[PDB]
Amino acid sequence: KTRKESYAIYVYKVLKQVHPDTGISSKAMSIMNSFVNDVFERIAGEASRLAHYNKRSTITSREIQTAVRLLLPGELAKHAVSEGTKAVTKYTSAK
Amino acid sequence: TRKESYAIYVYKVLKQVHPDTGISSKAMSIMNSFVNDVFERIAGEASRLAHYNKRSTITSREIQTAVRLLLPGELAKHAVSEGTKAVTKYTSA
Amino acid sequence: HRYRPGTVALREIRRYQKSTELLIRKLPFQRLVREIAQDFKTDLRFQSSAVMALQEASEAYLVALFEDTNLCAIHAKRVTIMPKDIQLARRIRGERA
Amino acid sequence: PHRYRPGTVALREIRRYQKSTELLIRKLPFQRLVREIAQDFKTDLRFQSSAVMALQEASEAYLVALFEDTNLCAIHAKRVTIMPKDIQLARRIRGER
Amino acid sequence: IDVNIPLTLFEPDNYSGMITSQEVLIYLWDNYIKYFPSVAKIAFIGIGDSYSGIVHLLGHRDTRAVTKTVINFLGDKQLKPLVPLVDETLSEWYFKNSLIFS
Amino acid sequence: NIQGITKPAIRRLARRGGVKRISGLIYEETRGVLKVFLENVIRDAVTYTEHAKRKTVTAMDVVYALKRQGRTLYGFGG
Amino acid sequence: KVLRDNIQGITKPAIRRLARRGGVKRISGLIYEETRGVLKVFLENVIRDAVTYTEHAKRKTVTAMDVVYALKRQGRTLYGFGG
Amino acid sequence: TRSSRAGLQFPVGRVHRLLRKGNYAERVGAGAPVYLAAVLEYLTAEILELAGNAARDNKKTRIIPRHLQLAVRNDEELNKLLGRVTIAQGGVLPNIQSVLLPK
Amino acid sequence: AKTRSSRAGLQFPVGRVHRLLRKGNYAERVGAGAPVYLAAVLEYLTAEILELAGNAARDNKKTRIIPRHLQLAVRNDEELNKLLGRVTIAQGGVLPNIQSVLLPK
DNA sequence: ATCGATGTATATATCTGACACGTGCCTGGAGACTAGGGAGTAATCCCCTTGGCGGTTAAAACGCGGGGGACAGCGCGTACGTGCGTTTAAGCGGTGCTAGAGCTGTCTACGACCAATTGAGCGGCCTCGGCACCGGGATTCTGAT
DNA sequence: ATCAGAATCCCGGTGCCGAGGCCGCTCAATTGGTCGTAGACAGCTCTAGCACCGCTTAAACGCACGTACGCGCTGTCCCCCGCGTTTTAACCGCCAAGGGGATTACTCCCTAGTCTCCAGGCACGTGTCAGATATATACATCGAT
Repeated sequence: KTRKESYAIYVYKVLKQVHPDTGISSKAMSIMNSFVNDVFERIAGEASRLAHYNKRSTITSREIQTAVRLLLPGELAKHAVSEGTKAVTKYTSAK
Repeated sequence: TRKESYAIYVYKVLKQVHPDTGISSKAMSIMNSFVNDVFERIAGEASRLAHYNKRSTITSREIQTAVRLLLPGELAKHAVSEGTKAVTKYTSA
Repeated sequence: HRYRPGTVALREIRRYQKSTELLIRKLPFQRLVREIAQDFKTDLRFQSSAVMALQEASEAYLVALFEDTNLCAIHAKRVTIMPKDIQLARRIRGERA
Repeated sequence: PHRYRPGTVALREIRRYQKSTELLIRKLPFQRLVREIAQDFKTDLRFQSSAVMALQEASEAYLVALFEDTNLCAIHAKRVTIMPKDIQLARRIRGER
Repeated sequence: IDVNIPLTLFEPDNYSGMITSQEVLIYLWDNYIKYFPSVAKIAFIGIGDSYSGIVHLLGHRDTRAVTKTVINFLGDKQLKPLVPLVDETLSEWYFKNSLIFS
Repeated sequence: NIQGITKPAIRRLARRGGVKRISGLIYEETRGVLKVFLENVIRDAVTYTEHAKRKTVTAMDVVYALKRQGRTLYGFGG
Repeated sequence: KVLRDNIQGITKPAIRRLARRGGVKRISGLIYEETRGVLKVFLENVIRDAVTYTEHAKRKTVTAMDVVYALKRQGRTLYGFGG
Repeated sequence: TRSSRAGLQFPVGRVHRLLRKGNYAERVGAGAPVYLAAVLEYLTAEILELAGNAARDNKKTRIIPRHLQLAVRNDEELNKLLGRVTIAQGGVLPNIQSVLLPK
Repeated sequence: AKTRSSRAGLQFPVGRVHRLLRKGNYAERVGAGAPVYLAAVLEYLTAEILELAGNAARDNKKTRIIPRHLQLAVRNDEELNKLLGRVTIAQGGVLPNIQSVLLPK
């Protein structure tokens, strides 16, 4: 018995954001869970390498900013700089 | 300061093969980059293995397996053989 | 009436790239995979979705190779193919030397 | 007036350039060039000369790699001569956009 | 081949007899038997003492490229287990084809 | 088996693959390269399973064998 | 302040010599610009990453290490430069 | 929480535990799960928006992964981006050339 | 003899390797003989490379090795040209790979 | 057939800086000891896997005919190698300056770490409707003339 | 243009099965709170990037000639398309059987933690030989008549 975690409800409600009344199969959801894990692994691996490159022990939102403008082509990357620095000020809003 | 390289142990295995041979510093850079490369591929591959197997430390079984997964035939063969030779030679006595 | 070459060829390109569907008789290919799977290991139960993943790998990789083979034929000013198109195609994949 | 048949002493120099290891891009053009490209993102940074030599080695490596692929495309194209369609075919085989 | 072992005196476990059994076992396999090319189907038969030298032929040397199954009439002597050193697969092979009687 | 895959299935994959008229040594060369493909995949998947101390090769292993050379299938055992 | 006509410094005979190391017998006249254009599409895909390293590093000098780290992520890893 | 206070959809506790577990550096500045969650949430909004547009093209109301591969081949940043990754049940698209069409 | 490597007859420092395994965020804890086995594979492949590097400098009559020899030593061995095809050596140099159809006749 | 020029290889001597070594000083490596958690093992479950049966049922096989696709032959058309004289700017090196790299030193913010309570996230549950099934009639080409 | 003949589409009924939803469980998040050190942050030095200049020359450019490689045309022969006829084994539903991993509770050795000790290993200094460079000589091949 395993109550095994995935990215179901979050990608579910992001689909409820961008397309407010639609459906999806479980197979395509498994593709999407795979896709979230893949991008999680590549940004996290570049964060690992850049943290070892900068001779230091920690990784902040700054490091994710420079990691994504190394990763994506710079239009999508700089749109993610907008969503990320949005999230910087909106998580330093509260605790 | 210190500078942790591997140039003298490369000189050791170099002289084990031949006393007749001069490395360059750029060939040492190629060789050290090869060390750091193969270091981190195998080291991340063992970390991948321990992530798949959900443990804390690493047995040399994992190094054996990852050498068989990465390296082709004679390479993985002789490397598994030299590795279990070293497992015997240290871990025995 | 007897059609020229190309008619049901173009019509079946339009038919098979419409459908979302599998194309291969399954158990001949499973006979192929267990004929490989005997070779180095024994007492081998298996799981079915691994065979489905090997199905997706084989069908996607080979419709991709027919696409490369098609574009080497497009380069070759021809419509009927050669195996040497596949040989050049997987050299410039870099999958083959 | 003695005059060679075409391309053969060129192949003698193909044996010359495939007996060697060197760079051929000269240093001040590539220096001015990479200062023009790094100019286009955020201006006036100081560099390493080893950075310039690293980008120059990667440049000539990927060049002579794709020159040998374009030569194999002209061989499969039943030709002695190359075209830009060999290059364009090589980009859509390699998946370049 | 027969090898007698002279015992150790006034002692619970015949220990230096085990020491010279590792000297005998490692010397025979690392001096002449790999240089016997025409060899297959070796069995080791230990009577009483000094099983740990043949345990030391198993867990410290690949003698099982030629030998097949070890025999021990232990009886009253102390247990000499195979330590898992390169793996516990050779100890599992030990656990499948060996004999010890106590 | 080795010839359980037939010529018309290869032509159906050619017609989804955009190929319009087809040669004949193609079919046997295709069966050989497909069997090379499957042998390298099941080589390293069986190597993962012998590390796993299991007697069932999972689709996890097959995705990891794709993950050797950057050919990752989404959806079936990441 | 931008620089100009540096890709004109890549002349037609230099690309011709590198294609002679590339084994090529006969050399078409239709070629030489697109190569250079692909070369532009080469370095546009490089340093779009690379300065994002040293902007993070708060350095006003650019290393070869950033070049090496970029060619790791571009998959064009070369030795002879270390680290 | 740490997540609704941040205003995202992607949970900072989960991601923080997995970055703790995932061995990258020693310590963690806590904007990094938040900024990582922001980029991950924006790119899955990209994929689901183009996938819903490709599902609008074919009107299977549950998205078959045909639509996902259509959403790959529409967006050339995504087609240029995910160029090594396969999709099951994704299908293909027609491409018939001047040498291939009847003259 | 301070070293753990002479206990196994190696040449590469398992204290240093065990240090960078402990201080590298690869795994959480690092075992004893898995770095020994890793240093053994490292020591074998550097002996195997410098074998053929000495061969390629040997037929090219060189001692202080230029990496032309190294490019021959990787690229000729199709276990290792397979395994290390991803990386070009700086000042590598290319092979004579000349097809017959462009050769004269 | 003999002749030439271009490239490759070789023979020489010569000088340099990189390598290769030697020198000396320390920090990280070694040792010794502990404690804790990692890991390893066995006992029951039940789930998952293999296996096999018989009936239709389309797909595979096999065959046939000629056109168009392959291939070869010829002739045309043209651009690129080859050779020489002219021009442009990279390379060389030599001097000087400071920005920023790098090194240092303290303080405190920021993250770790612990404990106590709570809902975020999943399994298990059922039902329903999106979609597969289809039978008929509207059109939309292909090839022949 | 003019034809059938295929191939393609759209509709009403049935029918079914995977999403999707809610139920409830639980364990990791959250919160509350403290502690210490990495790292923030400022100071200092000392590297190396930039610049400039003038002597050299390697590379780039241009022309004249023509040759031999691309390609367009024709013409055929056999390999695919279409279509007719014969055989397999894929699939569904049914039961039967057993392998092994999950889960559970248990213990112990090993690796980490800590401390203290000391030479391995480092930078620094130094001297030298493989290698590059420059000059003389013979050998191969391509090509023109």
